[PDB]
Amino acid sequence: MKYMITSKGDEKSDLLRLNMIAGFGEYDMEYDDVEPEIVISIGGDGTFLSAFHQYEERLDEIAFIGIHTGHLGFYADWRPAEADKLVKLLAKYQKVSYPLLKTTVKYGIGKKEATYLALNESTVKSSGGPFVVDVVINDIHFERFRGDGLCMSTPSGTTAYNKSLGGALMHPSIEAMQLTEMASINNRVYRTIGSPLVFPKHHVVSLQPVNDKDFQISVDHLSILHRDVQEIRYEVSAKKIHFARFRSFPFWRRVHDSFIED
Amino acid sequence: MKYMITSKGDEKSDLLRLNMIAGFGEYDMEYDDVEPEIVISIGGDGTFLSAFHQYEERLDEIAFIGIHTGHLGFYADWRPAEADKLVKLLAKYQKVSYPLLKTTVKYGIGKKEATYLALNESTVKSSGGPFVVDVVINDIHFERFRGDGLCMSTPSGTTAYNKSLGGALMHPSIEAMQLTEMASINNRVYRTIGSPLVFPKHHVVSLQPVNDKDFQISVDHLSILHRDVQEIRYEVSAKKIHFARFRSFPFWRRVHDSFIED
Amino acid sequence: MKYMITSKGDEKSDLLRLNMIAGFGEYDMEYDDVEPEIVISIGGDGTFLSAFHQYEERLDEIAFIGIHTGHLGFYADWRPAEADKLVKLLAKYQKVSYPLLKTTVKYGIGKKEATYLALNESTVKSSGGPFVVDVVINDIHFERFRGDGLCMSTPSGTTAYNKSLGGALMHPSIEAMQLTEMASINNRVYRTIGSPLVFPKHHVVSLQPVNDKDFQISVDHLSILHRDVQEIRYEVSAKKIHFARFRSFPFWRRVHDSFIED
Amino acid sequence: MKYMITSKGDEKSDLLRLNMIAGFGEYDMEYDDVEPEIVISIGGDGTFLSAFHQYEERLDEIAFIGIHTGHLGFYADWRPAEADKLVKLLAKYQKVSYPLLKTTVKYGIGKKEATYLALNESTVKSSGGPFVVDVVINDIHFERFRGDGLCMSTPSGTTAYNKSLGGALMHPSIEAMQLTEMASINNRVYRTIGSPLVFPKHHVVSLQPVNDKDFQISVDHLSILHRDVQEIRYEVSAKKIHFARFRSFPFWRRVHDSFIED
Ligand SMILES: Nc1ncnc2c1nc(C#CCO)n2[C@H]1CCCCO1
Ligand SMILES: Nc1ncnc2c1nc(C#CCO)n2[C@H]1CCCCO1
Ligand SMILES: Nc1ncnc2c1nc(C#CCO)n2[C@H]1CCCCO1
Ligand SMILES: Nc1ncnc2c1nc(C#CCO)n2[C@H]1CCCCO1
Repeated sequence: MKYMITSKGDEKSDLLRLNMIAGFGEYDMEYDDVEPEIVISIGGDGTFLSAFHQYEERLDEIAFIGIHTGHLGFYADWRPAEADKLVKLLAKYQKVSYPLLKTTVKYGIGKKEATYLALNESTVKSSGGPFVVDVVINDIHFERFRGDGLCMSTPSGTTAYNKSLGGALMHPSIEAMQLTEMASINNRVYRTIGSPLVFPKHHVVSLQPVNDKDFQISVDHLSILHRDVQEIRYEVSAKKIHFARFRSFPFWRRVHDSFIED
Repeated sequence: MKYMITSKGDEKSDLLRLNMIAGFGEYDMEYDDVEPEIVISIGGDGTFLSAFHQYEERLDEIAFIGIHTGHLGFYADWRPAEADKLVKLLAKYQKVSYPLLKTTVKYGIGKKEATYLALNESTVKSSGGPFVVDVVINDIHFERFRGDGLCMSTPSGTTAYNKSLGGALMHPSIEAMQLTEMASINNRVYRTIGSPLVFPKHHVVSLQPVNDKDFQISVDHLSILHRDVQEIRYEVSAKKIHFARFRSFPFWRRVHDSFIED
Repeated sequence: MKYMITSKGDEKSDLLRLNMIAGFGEYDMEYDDVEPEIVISIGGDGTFLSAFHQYEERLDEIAFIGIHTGHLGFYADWRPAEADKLVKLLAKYQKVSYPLLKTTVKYGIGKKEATYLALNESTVKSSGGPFVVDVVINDIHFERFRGDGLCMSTPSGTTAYNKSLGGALMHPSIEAMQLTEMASINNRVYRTIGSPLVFPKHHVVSLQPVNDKDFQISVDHLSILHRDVQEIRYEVSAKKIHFARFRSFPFWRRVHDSFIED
Repeated sequence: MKYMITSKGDEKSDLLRLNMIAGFGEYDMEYDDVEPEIVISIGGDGTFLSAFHQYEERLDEIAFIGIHTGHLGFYADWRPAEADKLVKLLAKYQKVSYPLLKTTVKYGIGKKEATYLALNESTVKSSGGPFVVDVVINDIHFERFRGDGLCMSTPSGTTAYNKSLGGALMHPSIEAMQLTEMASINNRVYRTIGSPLVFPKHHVVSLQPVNDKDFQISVDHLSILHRDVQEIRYEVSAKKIHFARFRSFPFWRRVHDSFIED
């Protein structure tokens, strides 16, 4: 099959990449970083995130694998010592799919609606001023949020920034998204739900500005300043990310290993 | 159809019940509190909870309706003023189904395994002593919990005790259950996940005692002392509760009305 | 000086106690467990807690020391290896004082007001039914609390149950007490402050029942069922606990060692 | 006495200011906005904050008063209807003092150490990149913090941004400061205390960069980008803010009115 390998860029990951390429040379495998079918990431979850967004227009044609040259990652969950055994089995596997989050940003006249895909989460903050947005759920006005910002998370993203904000961890088999608050203002006049909210497929969460229309929007690692925003729309994506599965590594064990002990 | 009406017992709910019965007398409706097909609760969510557990062996044969004579309930979500219009449409509807939580309690020799169905949540605390349990997820040892106790919640139960413990609110269309912690002990030697955990259908969460085998187990309102416990097992029930739907009252609007404003 | 040693009761702590007694025999030290001036605890914070309440009517005449035969305790903060060097310096020190919490329980006719001293915290829960109390601060009605219960903590108790409820850690030099909530119910009709509250010396926090007058009150380890309660009053005690200081072991380092790493 | 009045700038506050000035003209009072002894703020807590920082080099010579033309403020806690009765009593009072927070920012060669005074809080975030700092308490290395940032709060600031981050509310008579975390990263390799920390007078909390030396530092409303930072130091200020007291308005009642009900 066609394949490519991305590297964190340090010495450990570059040599590992060069050794796997050499191992792949002993099989019917063609290196192609334009239309690969197997994408291998060597580094951390950040390296895997970059590999995902690098190829996010061929997600239905690609199965990802992550190798962690540092600590255990949630996406890079195979040790460097398994690389050789990984080359062999990649050459001759099952696939598991995780849900993704779609963000739609609409603007006033002059700019076209832009859409982004997130594997971890999409957050909105203000640009300088105070963050105030009306939160609309399936066209129902739910609340007026005042605070630092909001975070909408994928299931596999619940162990990342979502977790730091008090969000719940969701098994990635659940097709959903989770909205969490960042330092809500709650008094007698300002009211938010406080609790995290978990939304099923086909529920649209819409943030609508009340005064300032400039927001700092971050999709996974990338953070962009958007100007003259009319609406931010969240929903579970119809696209899914595909992982090549070469052994049983249960999500709850991955959670245990990363947070309890290993 | 066969029907019955349960009342909170106060004057307001008894008269409302008597008026609806009289209204039902003007239609082909037979009062039967043994094998009803329509079960109407008049009071609060507590009254509705009692009506649910009263008939939990015929859940596939019953459609529930709740009338709130006090504030808006999450299950009793129709005002007393709609009773007459409710009698008419009940006489001539759609059904919506919410998931339920199954709790299995196993003991040592002398007592048989007992199973309970919860509409809101099932909690475990200690009986006097300290609460320490090993949390096992699909036979994987996840953590050793020390604290006040644990709460496993249904989706519709997430707005109840789950919410008070920092849990997330889940739309009831998501077939899942949510485990929350009660005052976890976390230091350098004792470690819990801290975050709430959301489990899909067919994941089994198992609590296993480490020293004391006596626990206070509460299913919805009812709290029982169980002795010589060997295991407590949580999973999404295969049974579902059925609601008669006579108008659109979205869950997220029900959340807004109960917590933000009405 | 007069002295006594209490032991956890296991083999390790009993031998350690017997060796220190033998070491004390080589100095002008008289064992007296009725009117000691130096009270040594060997075990954990639980053993130290028992030693405190055992002698809480002579707190101004006693300097405490704790030896931890298990992990580092916040009160038993000297390793067993320092016992011999501890015997020598005890024989020939400075004193540091931590604030205490006073709880007053008032009843109806038939029972006299009872007062308790806490080194860690004093908590109130319901007895079976729901917990609802009016919280009164210096005779000002502050809130009506509904939930599992409330916890009032000393400064040195902030690392114990207070910490598990989201409370803040306070340096023990601050003469104060901290009230934390246990699973507050907050909706459109029920409102609590949510945040922990820190009170200075001479502020009186008063819990007043609204329906049930039976509460389970726990002072440190001891939990008592009180019946026909008219008021529960919290305030910083005028009494202080005295520790014999034989080296610099800063509180913030004790916190670091117990929760970050050692 | 010498006095001045600052206004929110809207129509309601400007007329109120003009009426009080006219009322002051009927007494021996000289308007002076250079060396006033009584500083009156008309607007919200933001207007009062600006009045504080406008005159923060004569805090020992000034007694502040706040009038809230909108909702009740924690510093602007007198209604516009009391303005006339306020002019009379200002003309003929007691003073109460709240503690302040001092922030010291040190840089590399080229820039001198800068110090700031906060009435509410001082926060540190990163500038673009990830926020990682070593937290040092009285020269003791306490933790390495990774997250969004940290917030150090005054006692009267505990009801503001501190409260939104889970901090405790402290009565302003307690001379202390409170450090809270902003979205801490906690796994098996990264550890923070999680709990808020309350520090007494003379404890120095020092943030030390580990990689990036550029931080966005906010003192009350003002947020500055500081470059090439070597250290950020927090401590309770020796200066105090003085309020003119014309009636009993207890802090806990002010908390009740702003968050529970009024
Ligand atoms: N999916 C995830 N689940 C849990 N943790 C995650 C996840 N992704 C990332 C990331 C990243 C780079 O942008 N991280 C952590 C890794 C350690 C540094 C902080 O971020
Ligand atoms: N499903 C629920 N979602 C949100 N809130 C709920 C739910 N059920 C109950 C209940 C009950 C009686 O046991 N409650 C609240 C009602 C107010 C008194 C506290 O409990
Ligand atoms: N002052 C304290 N600061 C932090 N932790 C504390 C404190 N006291 C105690 C206790 C006790 C026995 O009742 N503990 C912990 C020790 C581990 C078991 C749980 O309780
Ligand atoms: N000391 C304070 N205690 C509680 N709340 C506070 C405090 N100061 C401020 C402010 C400000 C302007 O920068 N606020 C609130 C007012 C409503 C808008 C959000 O900030």
